[PDB]
Amino acid sequence: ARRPARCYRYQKNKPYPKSRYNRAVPDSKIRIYDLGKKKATVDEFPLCVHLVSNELEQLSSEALEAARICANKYMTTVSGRDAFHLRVRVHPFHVLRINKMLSCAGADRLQQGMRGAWGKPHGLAARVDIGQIIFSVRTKDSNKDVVVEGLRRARYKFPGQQKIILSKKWGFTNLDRPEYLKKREAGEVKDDGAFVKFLSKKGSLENNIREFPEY
Amino acid sequence: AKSKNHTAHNQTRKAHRNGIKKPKTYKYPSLKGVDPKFRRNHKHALHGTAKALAAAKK
Amino acid sequence: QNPMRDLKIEKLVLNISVGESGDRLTRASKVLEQLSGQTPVQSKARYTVRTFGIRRNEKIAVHVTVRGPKAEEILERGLKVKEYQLRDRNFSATGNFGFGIDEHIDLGIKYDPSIGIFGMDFYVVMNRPGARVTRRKRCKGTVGNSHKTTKEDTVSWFKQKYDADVLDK
Amino acid sequence: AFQKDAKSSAYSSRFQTPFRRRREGKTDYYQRKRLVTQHKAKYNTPKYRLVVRFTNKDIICQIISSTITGDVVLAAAYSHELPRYGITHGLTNWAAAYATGLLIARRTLQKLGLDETYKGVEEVEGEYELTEAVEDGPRPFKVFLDIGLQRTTTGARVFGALKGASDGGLYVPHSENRFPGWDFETEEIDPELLRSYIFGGHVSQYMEELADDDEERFSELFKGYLADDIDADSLEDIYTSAHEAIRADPAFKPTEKKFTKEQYAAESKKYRQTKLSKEERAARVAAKIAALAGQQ
Amino acid sequence: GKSHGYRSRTRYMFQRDFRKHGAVHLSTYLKVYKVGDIVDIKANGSIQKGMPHKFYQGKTGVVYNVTKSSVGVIINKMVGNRYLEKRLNLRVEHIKHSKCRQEFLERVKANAAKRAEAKAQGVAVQLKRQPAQPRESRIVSTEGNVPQTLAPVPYETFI
RNA sequence: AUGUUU
RNA sequence: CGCGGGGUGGAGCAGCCCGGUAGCUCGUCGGGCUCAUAACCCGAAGGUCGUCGGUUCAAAUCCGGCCCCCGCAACCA
RNA sequence: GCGGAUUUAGCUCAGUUGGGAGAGCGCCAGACUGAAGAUCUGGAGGUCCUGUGUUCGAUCCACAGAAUUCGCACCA
RNA sequence: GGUUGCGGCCAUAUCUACCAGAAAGCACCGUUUCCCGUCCGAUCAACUGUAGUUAAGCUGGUAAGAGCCUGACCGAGUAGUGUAGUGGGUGACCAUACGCGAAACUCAGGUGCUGCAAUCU
RNA sequence: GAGAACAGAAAUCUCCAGUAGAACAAAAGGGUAAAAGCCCCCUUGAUUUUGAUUUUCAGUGUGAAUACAAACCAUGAAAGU
RNA sequence: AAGCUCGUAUCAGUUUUAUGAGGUAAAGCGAAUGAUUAGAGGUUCCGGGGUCGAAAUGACCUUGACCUAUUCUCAAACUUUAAAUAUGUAAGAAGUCCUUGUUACUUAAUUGAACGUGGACAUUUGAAUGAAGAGCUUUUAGUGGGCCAUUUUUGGUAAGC
Ligand SMILES: [K+]
Ligand SMILES: [Mg+2]
Ligand SMILES: [Mg+2]
Ligand SMILES: [Mg+2]
Ligand SMILES: [Mg+2]
Ligand SMILES: [Mg+2]
Ligand SMILES: [Mg+2]
Ligand SMILES: [Mg+2]
Ligand SMILES: [Mg+2]
Ligand SMILES: [Mg+2]
Ligand SMILES: [Mg+2]
Ligand SMILES: [Mg+2]
Ligand SMILES: [Mg+2]
Ligand SMILES: [Mg+2]
Ligand SMILES: [Mg+2]
Ligand SMILES: [Mg+2]
Ligand SMILES: [Mg+2]
Ligand SMILES: [Mg+2]
Repeated sequence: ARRPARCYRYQKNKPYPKSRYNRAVPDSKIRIYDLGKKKATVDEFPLCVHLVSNELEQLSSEALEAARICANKYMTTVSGRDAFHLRVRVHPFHVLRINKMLSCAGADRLQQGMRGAWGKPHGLAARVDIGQIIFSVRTKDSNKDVVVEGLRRARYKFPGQQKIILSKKWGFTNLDRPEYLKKREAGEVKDDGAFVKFLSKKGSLENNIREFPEY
Repeated sequence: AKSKNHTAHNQTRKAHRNGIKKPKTYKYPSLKGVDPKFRRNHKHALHGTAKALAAAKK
Repeated sequence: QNPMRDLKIEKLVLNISVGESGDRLTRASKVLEQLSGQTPVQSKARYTVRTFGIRRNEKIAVHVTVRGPKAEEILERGLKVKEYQLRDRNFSATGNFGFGIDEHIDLGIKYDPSIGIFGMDFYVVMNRPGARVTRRKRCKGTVGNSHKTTKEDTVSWFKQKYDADVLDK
Repeated sequence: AFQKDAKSSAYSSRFQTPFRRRREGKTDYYQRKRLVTQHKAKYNTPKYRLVVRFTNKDIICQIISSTITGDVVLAAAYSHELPRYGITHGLTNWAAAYATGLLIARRTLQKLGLDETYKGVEEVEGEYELTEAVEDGPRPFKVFLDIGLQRTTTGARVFGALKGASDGGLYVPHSENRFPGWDFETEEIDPELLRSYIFGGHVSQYMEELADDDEERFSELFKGYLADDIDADSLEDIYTSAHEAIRADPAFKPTEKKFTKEQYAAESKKYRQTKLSKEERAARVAAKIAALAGQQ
Repeated sequence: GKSHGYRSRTRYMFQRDFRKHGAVHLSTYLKVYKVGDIVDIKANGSIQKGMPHKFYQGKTGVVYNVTKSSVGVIINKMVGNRYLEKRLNLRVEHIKHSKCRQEFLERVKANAAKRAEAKAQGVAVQLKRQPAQPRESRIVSTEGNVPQTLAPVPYETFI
């Protein structure tokens, strides 16, 4: 049986990741963090919408997986499996512990109470700060309402307050849309994968000629 | 019955009631750990200086 | 127009790795001692892995390093066993090259059943003058790029000298 | 470059460079620490090293002390000064090393006012003996031998220079088991073989052996000897006369310095590329960029 | 159980100042320490002999003894409600000359010079340092510096 | 001395 | 700690109690006999005497150590 | 839940000193028998309880987890 | 100003790829009787300075070079943080007041300096 | 990484790159590259005397350690250690 | 508690100035270690399979891995960097400067080291603020179950734990 999330909502402990000193951590419930058209080019998906935390708390991996499934299912069924790229941008690296106190009354007889109460690994949780992005989803500007509603649906699976924020950046880049447009018209942006590479005014001129024939 | 194990509570207050005392600097400090070769020769140098300063009163 | 970028044999190492440390090892030692004209050195095994009965420090191999005209002559004698033709794969990227022969008796002294028959490994390390820069104790340096030995230069030198040829890529 | 040249950014960032003179492969700092570090209870006493370096065609013999700002040379002696004392060939051999040690010893003792006292071994016989302190007088000037990175072998020219500086009157602590003639089979050194090496006996023996063997090699090596009319049997008296001249006047006449340092610098400044300015670098970059009117 | 060894909890304290590992430079050994010199203790983790205890890392004391490779340093350790004299035998790689008194010595020399020049030129000394004083009046011009009016900015997300 | 069954 | 005793082919073993020289039975391998096994017969293999050091014309045996096992006895830091 | 334990061809097991996986009972094949059982000869038989890790390798030197058990689980 | 020997600080000195180097120096380079050390005079030892060469080492220069270093109202008075309130908020946390104040980032610049002795077109 | 008969992924030989990603008895941390690692040579400073000092601390003991002194030694060419 | 020696005077749970030390908060991961998401270029010697290839990797297809440049997110027992608070030392007469006596120590050496003799410098004798004074000693009581609040913080779902 899984303890309710309220028992692990807050960042009461120091980060306790899987390490040389844990070696016994269960598998995260969320294993997929990039879904939708994760191969789409940066030009294909200009609009970005973030589901952002407004609280310093811990989100369980179960909550992250449930919210990812909810948002992906909504966006896929309403707009299409390939109309968006959803990225979960928090990872459940903090291990939660449980001190298993016996049921089956008489436990006090075969129980030491709070002696040696250090718990065993119980689950995973992502430690989110105020203003930290939880979900990002890039799509076309025409898909704004569908993406915002998918994120609003996923919000119900999380403890605490989350805000839907429309990003002023182009897709998953760190450039504001006017600046990305300016750089693309200047020809200093080249598709690498689903992301891009930017031409720098540093490094070997031979490399900056081979890459980026903006000259 | 378990009890308290340790605390430094009230310890600084106790120590400051009679205050932390600087260790009363002296001129001519002790030569305790000083190199015994230096000390052996220093004794002879001082005996000679004493003899000279005594003889210098003529 | 190259004053002293003249490829030359730095050394020739003859090697016979016997799988055992028995009398066969001593026999191989005397084999590659007689043609080299120098006392060879036994090489201890470093592990005890499998299939060879080798153990840590068993003295399973024996090798000898030859330089100068003696190395040039042993090389020119081991090349006819290969008919003065070698594989391009035999040429290392650092400008060295090697080949293996079997039945060492086909040169010099005959079978001599007391000594028996052995195969041998020839490796030729090639360099230019100034390789002392990399080996000397004081002010140890690194040979410059233009001066480094390459396979594209060693193959050309190996067909210039010995009037030999190389094989497919 | 290759996947093994042009090391990566993290490697370059975390690489700790050795001391410059360790990169250059010139200073063994492990040995230099023990040579230079003074007993702290002396508080100023410089520890003097007799530094002996062998280049090609020259021997460096310096007496050096260390400071925070850098090493300070007390007296220097070079093998290219033996022509002034009557040695013009084999300026890097064992006998030349001995002569340079004798010269540095005599010159340093003269600089310190200890040339009359501590004459040293004037009548050299090749015997192992250190400069002894005189009664009711200043102690001998003590220096410690600094080979640098040269190996410690029995018969090395660096220990020949050591022996020369010891005979010259400098207190240089040393044992005899590294001199030529030391009998590694026993506890004793051959003083006649040491004296032979001091006076170039091995070189002269080679000269006569090569004369009684192939004469082309004796014409190639010792070409300057034949062209100066120096018989092999003259080497011993050449080195004796050199030792006597060194003891006569170890006063370091410097070279006459034609074409003085100002014109030296002016001449060397023509064959010297100057660094470009940032505007010149920018112009070169702009030229390489604009050369692609299209793309080449 | 608990563990309080000699070098317990020194993991970072006794480390080698990243990209400054290896051999100690020769100036450390060329330094000269006399009885009475004021030294700061900073252990060199690469020299395991003559090493101070972790308590004395960052402590400043007075040299009372000078030996072949080490100096005796006097530290005043606070134990209980008073100070006890501690005599450490530290190798010279673990100590440096303190600049806690170079400013004082330079002020001493400048004060002697000022006193001499004063009793030679007139009557004024002013030899005591003074704390940073309140600023004096000043006239601030607007020629080329007409005041620009700022206002608080509205909120935005820029994320 | 032991040697089953069809 | 003391006093004794013992350790031998794969196994049990005689051999020792004053070197002439390592054996007995089973087990194991082969053949014979039998219609076929067993017993039996003829073969063949298996140790150099728990491990060191010493005396001795030449020691499993004598002599003293070390290890292991057993029996009795002993016990102030 | 605490203290012990043992997991290896189908079954019982030997293991393994940083090698290399073996012996019986099974199974298959071939002998002997009129044939069956018995008996003989052979041959295959495991991805060494699991994942990862130290390692030249290493079921075996090694880490945690499992499976099957035992013992304990008391004073009220 | 170059070069050597010894150095100080130990990358502004390192790394990669090219180019240049007059004089001297350094260097590679030549030899194996002797001392010495090697499987191998490759290293190390010795001898010659003679037979040759700047090919390499080395030095310097070049590179919208990697790294490193310096600085900045660049980011940022941001993050963090000492002190305060019968401040806010269910809480998680947050705002404000009096102070201290980063790191990443961005940009610009730079790419050894120097001590002693000797030597050199 | 590139090469050499058997010889392959693992044998031995060769070159190149290689800031330590190895090793240093053991736990972990620190430290170390012409070394503190590996190999070789010689050795007994793992010695004698009795003090001082640091940690734990009452500034007691014990353990461990530091720097000297007075000897005798080891090693190295030597400084030194 | 008893006092004692002094009181031109000493110092301080404080600041300032100068000079150190630290590895927490933050930060970082296209920086080492360890985690970790994704796509993209190569490596066919990619592990190779399939597929042909009469066959080779020979072409592909492909999954895999490596390598390269990027990308999302992290660490009490990671880290280049790195605070705030806290913390060591100094801010003078037991000081600074000048000359020269002792020594068996030290130096090649009256070289130095240490300790002195003699000579010079009191308005601010060398920051601020305060100082029912400072220093010193003896001897004894009780106590040696603690608990609470803010902040830092560990175990625990949590607790008036
Ligand atoms: K919510
Ligand atoms: Mg907690
Ligand atoms: Mg109860
Ligand atoms: Mg309680
Ligand atoms: Mg209590
Ligand atoms: Mg040395
Ligand atoms: Mg530090
Ligand atoms: Mg019937
Ligand atoms: Mg040679
Ligand atoms: Mg040489
Ligand atoms: Mg050139
Ligand atoms: Mg750059
Ligand atoms: Mg209050
Ligand atoms: Mg060494
Ligand atoms: Mg202890
Ligand atoms: Mg810490
Ligand atoms: Mg943090
Ligand atoms: Mg009580």
